[PDB]
Amino acid sequence: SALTQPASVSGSPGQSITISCQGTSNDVGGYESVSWYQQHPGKAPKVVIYDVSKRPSGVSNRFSGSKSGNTASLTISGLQAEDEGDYYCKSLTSRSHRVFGTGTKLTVL
Amino acid sequence: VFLGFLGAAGSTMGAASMTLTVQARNLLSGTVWGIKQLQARVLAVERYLRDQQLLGIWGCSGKLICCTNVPWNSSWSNRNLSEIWDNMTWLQWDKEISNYTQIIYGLLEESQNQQEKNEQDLLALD
Amino acid sequence: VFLGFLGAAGSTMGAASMTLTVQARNLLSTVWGIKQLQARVLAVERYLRDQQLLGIWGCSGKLICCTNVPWNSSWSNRNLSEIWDNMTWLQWDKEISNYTQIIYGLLEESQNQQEKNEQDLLALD
Amino acid sequence: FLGFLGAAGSTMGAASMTLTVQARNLLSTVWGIKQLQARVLAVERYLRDQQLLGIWGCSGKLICCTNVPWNSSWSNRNLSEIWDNMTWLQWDKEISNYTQIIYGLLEESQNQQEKNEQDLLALD
Amino acid sequence: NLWVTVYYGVPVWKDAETTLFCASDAKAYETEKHNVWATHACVPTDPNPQEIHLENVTEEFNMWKNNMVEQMHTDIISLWDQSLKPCVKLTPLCVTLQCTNVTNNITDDMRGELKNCSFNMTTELRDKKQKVYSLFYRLDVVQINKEYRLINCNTSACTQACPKVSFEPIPIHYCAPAGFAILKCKDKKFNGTGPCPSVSTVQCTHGIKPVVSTQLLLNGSLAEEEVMIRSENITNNAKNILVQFNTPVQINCTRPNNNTRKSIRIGPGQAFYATGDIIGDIRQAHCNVSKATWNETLGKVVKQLRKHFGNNTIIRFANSSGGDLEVTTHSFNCGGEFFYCNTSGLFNSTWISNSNDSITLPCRIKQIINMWQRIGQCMYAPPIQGVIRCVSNITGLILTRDGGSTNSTTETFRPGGGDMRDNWRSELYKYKVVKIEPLGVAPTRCKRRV
Amino acid sequence: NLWVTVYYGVPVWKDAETTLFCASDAKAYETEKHNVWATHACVPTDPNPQEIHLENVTEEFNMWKNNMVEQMHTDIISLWDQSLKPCVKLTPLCVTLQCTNVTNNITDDMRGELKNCSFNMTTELRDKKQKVYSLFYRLDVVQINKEYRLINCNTSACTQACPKVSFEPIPIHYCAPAGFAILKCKDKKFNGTGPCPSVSTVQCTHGIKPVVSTQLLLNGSLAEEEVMIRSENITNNAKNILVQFNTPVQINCTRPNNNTRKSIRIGPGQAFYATGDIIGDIRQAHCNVSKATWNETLGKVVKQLRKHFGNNTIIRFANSSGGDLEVTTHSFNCGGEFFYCNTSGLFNSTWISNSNDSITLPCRIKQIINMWQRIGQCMYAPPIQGVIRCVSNITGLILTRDGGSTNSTTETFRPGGGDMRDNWRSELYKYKVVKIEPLGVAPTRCKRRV
Amino acid sequence: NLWVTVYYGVPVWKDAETTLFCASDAKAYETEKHNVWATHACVPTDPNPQEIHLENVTEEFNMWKNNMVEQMHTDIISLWDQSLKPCVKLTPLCVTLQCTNVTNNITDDMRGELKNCSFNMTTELRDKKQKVYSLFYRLDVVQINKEYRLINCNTSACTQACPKVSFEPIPIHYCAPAGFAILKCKDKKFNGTGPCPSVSTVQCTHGIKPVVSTQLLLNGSLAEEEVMIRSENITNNAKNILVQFNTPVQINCTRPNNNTRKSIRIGPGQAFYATGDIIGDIRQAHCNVSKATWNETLGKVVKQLRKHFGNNTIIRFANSSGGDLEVTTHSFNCGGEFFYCNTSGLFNSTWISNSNDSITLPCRIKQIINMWQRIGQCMYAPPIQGVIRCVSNITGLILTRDGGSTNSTTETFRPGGGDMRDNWRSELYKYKVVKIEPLGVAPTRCKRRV
Amino acid sequence: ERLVESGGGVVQPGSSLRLSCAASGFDFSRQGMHWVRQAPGQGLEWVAFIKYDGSEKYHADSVWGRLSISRDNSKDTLYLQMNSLRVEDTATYFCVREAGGPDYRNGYYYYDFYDGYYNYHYMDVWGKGTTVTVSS
Ligand SMILES: *[C@@H]1O[C@H](CO)[C@@H](O)[C@H](O)[C@H]1NC(C)=O
Ligand SMILES: *[C@@H]1O[C@H](CO)[C@@H](O)[C@H](O)[C@H]1NC(C)=O
Ligand SMILES: *[C@@H]1O[C@H](CO)[C@@H](O)[C@H](O)[C@H]1NC(C)=O
Ligand SMILES: *[C@@H]1O[C@H](CO)[C@@H](O)[C@H](O)[C@H]1NC(C)=O
Ligand SMILES: *[C@@H]1O[C@H](CO)[C@@H](O)[C@H](O)[C@H]1NC(C)=O
Repeated sequence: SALTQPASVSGSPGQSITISCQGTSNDVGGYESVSWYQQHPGKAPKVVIYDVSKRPSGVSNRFSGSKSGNTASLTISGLQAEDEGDYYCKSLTSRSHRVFGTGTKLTVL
Repeated sequence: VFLGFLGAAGSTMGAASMTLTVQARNLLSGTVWGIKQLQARVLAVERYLRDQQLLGIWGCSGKLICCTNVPWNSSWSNRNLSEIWDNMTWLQWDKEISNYTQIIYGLLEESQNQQEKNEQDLLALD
Repeated sequence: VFLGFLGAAGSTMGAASMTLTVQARNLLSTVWGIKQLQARVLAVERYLRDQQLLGIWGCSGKLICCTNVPWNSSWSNRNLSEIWDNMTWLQWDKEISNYTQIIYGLLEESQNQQEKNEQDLLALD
Repeated sequence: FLGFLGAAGSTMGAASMTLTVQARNLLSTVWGIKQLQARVLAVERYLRDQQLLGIWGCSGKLICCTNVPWNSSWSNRNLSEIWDNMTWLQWDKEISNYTQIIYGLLEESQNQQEKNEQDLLALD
Repeated sequence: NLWVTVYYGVPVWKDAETTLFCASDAKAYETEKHNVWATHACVPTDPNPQEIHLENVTEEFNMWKNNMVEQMHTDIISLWDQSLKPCVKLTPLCVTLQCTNVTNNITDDMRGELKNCSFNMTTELRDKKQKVYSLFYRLDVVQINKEYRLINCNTSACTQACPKVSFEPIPIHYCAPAGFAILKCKDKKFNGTGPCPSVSTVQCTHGIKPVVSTQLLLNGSLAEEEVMIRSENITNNAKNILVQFNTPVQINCTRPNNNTRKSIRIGPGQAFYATGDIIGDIRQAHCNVSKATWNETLGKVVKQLRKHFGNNTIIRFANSSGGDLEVTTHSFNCGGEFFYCNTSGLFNSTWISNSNDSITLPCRIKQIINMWQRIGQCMYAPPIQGVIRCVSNITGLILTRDGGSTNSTTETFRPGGGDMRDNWRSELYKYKVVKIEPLGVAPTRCKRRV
Repeated sequence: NLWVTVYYGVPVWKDAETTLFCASDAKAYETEKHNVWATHACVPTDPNPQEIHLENVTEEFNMWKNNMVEQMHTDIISLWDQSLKPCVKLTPLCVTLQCTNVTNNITDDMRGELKNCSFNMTTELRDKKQKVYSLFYRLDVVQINKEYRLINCNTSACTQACPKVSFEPIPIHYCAPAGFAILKCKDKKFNGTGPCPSVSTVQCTHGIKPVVSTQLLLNGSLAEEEVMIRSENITNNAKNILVQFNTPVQINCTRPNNNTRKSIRIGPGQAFYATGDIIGDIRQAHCNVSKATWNETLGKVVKQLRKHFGNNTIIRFANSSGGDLEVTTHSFNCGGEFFYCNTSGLFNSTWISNSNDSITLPCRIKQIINMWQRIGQCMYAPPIQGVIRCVSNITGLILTRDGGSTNSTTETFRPGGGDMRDNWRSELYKYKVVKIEPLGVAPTRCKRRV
Repeated sequence: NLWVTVYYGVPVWKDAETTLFCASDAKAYETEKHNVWATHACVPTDPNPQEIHLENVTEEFNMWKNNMVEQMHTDIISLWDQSLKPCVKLTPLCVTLQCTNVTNNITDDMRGELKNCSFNMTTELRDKKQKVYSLFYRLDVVQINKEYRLINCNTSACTQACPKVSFEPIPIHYCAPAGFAILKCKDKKFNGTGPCPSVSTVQCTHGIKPVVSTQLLLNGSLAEEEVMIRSENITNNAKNILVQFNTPVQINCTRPNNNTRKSIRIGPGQAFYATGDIIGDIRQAHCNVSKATWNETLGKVVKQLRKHFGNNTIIRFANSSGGDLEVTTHSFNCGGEFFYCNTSGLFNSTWISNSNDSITLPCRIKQIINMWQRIGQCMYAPPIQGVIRCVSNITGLILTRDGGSTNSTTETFRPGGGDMRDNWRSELYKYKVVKIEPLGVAPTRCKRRV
Repeated sequence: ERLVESGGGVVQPGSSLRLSCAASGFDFSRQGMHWVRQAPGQGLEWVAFIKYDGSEKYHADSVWGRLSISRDNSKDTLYLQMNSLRVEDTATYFCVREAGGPDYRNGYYYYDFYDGYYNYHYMDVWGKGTTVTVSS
């Protein structure tokens, strides 16, 4: 049972958008260990938000993440052309397993 | 026959009197086991010297058997010679005179000092 | 009369001559543990130094020991009565203190020859 | 003056007149206790030799003789051959094995002498 | 008429006390394999005993006021303490422990006697720590609130029993200095007091083995042709009773479980010797005693015992009265592992006064021990790899009499022996120390020449 | 004509230096409370003194070159530190302290003399820590730039006094070994140096109490019939002046604060005794001395000073010139609590050509101290629960001069406590050590028989 | 006819072993500065000690089975440990080090021999950490996998050497006690074993400087009129060969680097002395020996060394056969700085059938020192300010013959430092300790008085 | 920092196959590993996780009993056993690393058993992946 995500999200350059990911109290509401990944065709995904509200080195400062109870979201500010792609949300589970989301398609108008 | 160290303790006083040398030879000899043993070695040396000095000041410096010029106070013990040297032993003899050893020791000390004065006064012109 | 240890210190030399014995008995008798062990050993060696020195002079067991060597007048020319009747041991030692070491050598050689003379005399004469 | 131990080369008889000097020298925390035990050993060792001398009847003498005869087995050499040429160093090895036995004879004689002296004077 | 005469070296002595010095046999004085009691410093002993028999002499002895046992006690403590200084102290081991039961191949008896504890320990570097695990006996840990801690952590730190030093009870001889002598009472019927008809003087004593135990005397000396019962005041219930067997009864002890020693680096040059894993089945330790011989021995003890309390009295035995583990159990160590055996099966019978049964005694084991019943002092005994078993030598008992008045025809004896001196008092009862007095004055007809 | 004779045992001695062993009474030895000074190891004292009066003999005494004080200085310091090795070391107390002023019951005179500091502390388990608080005097804490730290942290690891061992002085007797003698000067008018017409010999000195104090000699021996003034060189200002009262003057010191002790379990088996909330009013410590009596004794002191400094000069007393609290104040301890009293009120007067106010001396209190002026050697005194009040009487003073720029009409004397040995010369001034020389040769007309 | 007599004080002696005690000169006994070899506790001795020649005396001497060298080895080691107890332990220094190669003005051959490391270290406050840096030699660190670790951290914790004490080998005099005498072999051609025709007795030995060196004896005693060789068994190649030069050859060792010390306060009242930036240029430490003099010395060593192998044999020298750096290089210290020098340039030549140029020996430096072939005992040598130059004698040489060929016309010799006892025996070969035998019995015609 | 996979091919339904991965540039013996499979147009599906030493394993419910995870620290390789494949199993499998490190606490660095790493619960380095398809 993968986490629920919006099928597609769109936004013109210069706008701010948010991608929503929802799970359950067993996985999303149990721990702050939730991750977001960015993927492009022909290459494996890369992690952008490894903790709930933190990012690794080398990624732009525009990214932002947040959590609220049984839901979590990823925010990108100042949309640019290269931001187009696919994104996935991951979260730890109560029984030490990892669960991915359905995925979201990001389109830059 | 040979009795050994303290082997004449039960023997009569007269017989034990000839075995004095064996006792005398044994009064001295040549980390928890450190100062514990050293403390013992020093005790024997100082203890042995005290007996020698006390014996020395009585004029009996180097003799195992020696007699002095101080009378045997009959009050100390009236027991006859035949009932001391031939039937008895030293172990109970010490008990009888234990009341009077201190008095006897002092009398010997004063007598010898007089002898030293007499010898000097005699050979000076006689 | 008994005066105790060092009682005759201020008394005349003659009187102190009979007082020798009372002082002869006093020559020998972890912070406080090691400090005590050192004291005990020191007393023994000091006492034996006099005994060995007093022995080689032919005076092993004697409190008063006359020796057959002359009294050099240079050491002291005072009268015999003046010394033994009008002075004390402390005064006497402070006077001949310089020349004491000289006498010790004379005592040793005199006794060394006395023993040898005795040994070679009784053998045939 | 031969000094301390300087008579070792002098013949046995010649070393006899210089016995006094050697007698004086018998007795006289890493470095601390190491010095302490040395003093104790010197004292008891000096007493040990003195005790044997005392029980033999020679307490206050450096040269002393006893009333027990010599044995030809111990030494077959003449008096001149002993006290005139060799030194004490050679003598010790010559009669090394008999030292223990001779000490027994000397020890018993003194006790015998005292036993006779004490009784003899009272009778006479 | 008579004239004082002084004799030197006369055979006279008196009671005294002195600092006896050790003497060791050639075997223990030359092997030099780091025995805990430090016989390397102990002087080598005499080539053979120099026993001299004293005829016609009668001397009085008292084994309860003997100072020899008191001096031996102090010496043992100093040797034990002085052997723990140079090796590691387990102060970092006082940390929270996450422990769980071991249930791999547990037998029914040892359901929960072992705990598998894991903890964070300091590695070679002072800024990094690594998780490690070790097996601990249940008696050596306590709950904090799973979470556990060692029993000692709130009392004091523990010094690990150093791995090269050995606890084998090798013999030691206590020898007196010059001017003193040791008198041995050779009477066979002399219990602990009174004149000794036959007395002999020895240069010093025979090899006394410092075997440490409770309620039982092991590897000791035997009596002669009879069972000896000794007590300071037999009529007093508060005084312990020392029994001595003429014929020994063998007891076999073992630790069946097979374990591997494991080293944990707690610091630079310092290692903690943990218990890695158990190999094969896990079975409880125990000791075996021949039922036929033990029952026979108890039939001889009662024979001599009934004399003091009346030949018509009923004699009953019962197990310990309870309390601390160290007292209620027969403590000892086989090899280098300390045992605490339940002796409730040995002391259970009643006497009316007219070949492989192998009574087994379950035994528990501890690694954190308060050896000398002190407070604030500790030692940790590391595990011994492989199984261990040994055959022992019972030669006495330490009994205490439960107080029942003549309003009862019954004498309830139970094991005791809390104080550790009585263990060595069983062997030092024969020996006494005296001071020689070579100065004596006697009368005779003797003048000086002058 | 004249021949030598050698005498053994003659009464001859010369000045010599040797180590004197200890002798003490049976009070501390029997109680076995383990005073800070090893009186238990000290040999038991003799039943009574064995004084001998030496007639017709005069001996030269010099208390300033006496070695007995130097050995006493070494022994007592060595004993003091030996009592600190066993008990715990407060190395982990060096951390950041969050201190705030106490104000619950503070008086104006003691507005900010102490702090209420909270700090993070270790506990029994190494992986855990505890938050605790304690009351610290302002003299023991220093601002980092609020955040405070102990004064000793930047000096050395700092040990605490062990509560069980007491600090009260116990008399100690010094006895010479065999071959040595101690001479006592009984001349009532004996000043610091000079011949003593009346001489006596003893084997052991009278009980000397190791009282440690500055600017005032407490619980000391008193002079007879006159106040005595002694100094190595009176005309030299660099030499301290010792005064000994013929009659004592009493001083009452107290610590009215009723504070509570609070043990903190640091590390395994160790404990830190902090100070909890104070009960009742918070008031500074003080000492009382009767004004009428203090002026009376100073009049007698001035009379003797007139003898040495002219019987027409002006004698003036002034407080300490300046320095740190250790020397500029009267340091001492009362019931295990160390004091530092402001003696400005005592030495404030002028004497020219010739109502019980009970002068009160305010005093500070300190926890971390350097008793022997050593650097890096602590003794942190644990708090004493309850109220402290001890009574002692002064028996002397230590004074120093200043000025003297050719204006020989006014003199100033001020307290001095630079050297700790000066507290002990006042007791050992009458003793000296000599060694016996039994060998002596004198002439006499005597020759050996052979 | 003849009767046995007893003589006391006869001049006889026997071989014996005893603990000789130390003595010091006035200059060394009053320097007032601490040193490894205790200036205190060594009894001062008067100058020109008495020397007595023993005419006609021949005595057996031995330098191999000599007890004097054995005691000196233990005595020196014991003093070293006693001189490191109060110094600070460097256990906290075991942490990860982040190091980069130092590069300021490094020369080509010194590239990579120094590491500039940084680490987190404790401070006086237990709740805070400080970041510091230091310079370490490549021999002193190892890589964890840049991450570096001190070499000793996995074996033991080293103790910093106290700057107060000094390592200068002042002379030491080993003096026997009473009842023993020391015999010196006055012979000027003695080969260390066999009879010594000329012997003398001295109060005790001359000053022996405890110089520690490998492959070479420095500051030693010179041979008399000829280079002389010692060996327990020349036929056995396993035994080392000791060579003593009759004339010295000078060596000049220096550390050109201008080091700067930097104290780091790692704890309360204890600091770690680190190395700061090197002032100026960084260069290699080296030693200088004149080529002309070294060739002359070898030309004389071969001459005498050829006597033991045949006039027609060829003598060849080669460098060490490798192994641990402590043994395969000429180790020593120069003003507190330890050196390890590659002597391959000295022993490199062949001798067949028979001026400013200098030999430069590159020298490495290390701070983790054992020097006693011990595991777990290590010491850290703190840096010493400024440049250093120490000029020393070379008075000896240790060689080890080798060769597996059954029969050959060439013999190869290599340098080797077997044990520190070789250094001592090079000085103690001249002395022998014996025990005096004063009692002796000889016959003569002498009957007692009775 | 590069994980190389292999084992791609075509197999029939019900066949058995093995997926092999190799690691380099980092200490493979300290960090756990993941297997992730993706299909055209389908979201990422997790397969399994294995502890740094293999003492613990976890498998997704969707593939329980059919796929297993194994590793060999001595060879620095990661393996996944494909047993009884079916049509829905076709996907590209990625050999992934579990980002982790010491747990900072009380000023010390805490590492698991045998100096192992604790999990930070995110993936950092991914392999290029391998593809397997099932056809009749
Ligand atoms: C562990 O053992 C204890 C004591 O035997 C018992 O109370 C507890 O239930 C056991 N727990 C498990 C998980 O076996
Ligand atoms: C008690 O019974 C025993 C049995 O052996 C006997 O020897 C003894 O004489 C009896 N004593 C009395 C007082 O009856
Ligand atoms: C605390 O005391 C200090 C020193 O007396 C003072 O400077 C400060 O103002 C005080 N602060 C408060 C809040 O009482
Ligand atoms: C000094 O004055 C005092 C006044 O009391 C007097 O007693 C004393 O005799 C005087 N001394 C001299 C030397 O004038
Ligand atoms: C010494 O060397 C010469 C060289 O000619 C030789 O003839 C002679 O035999 C040698 N002697 C010995 C003892 O080797």
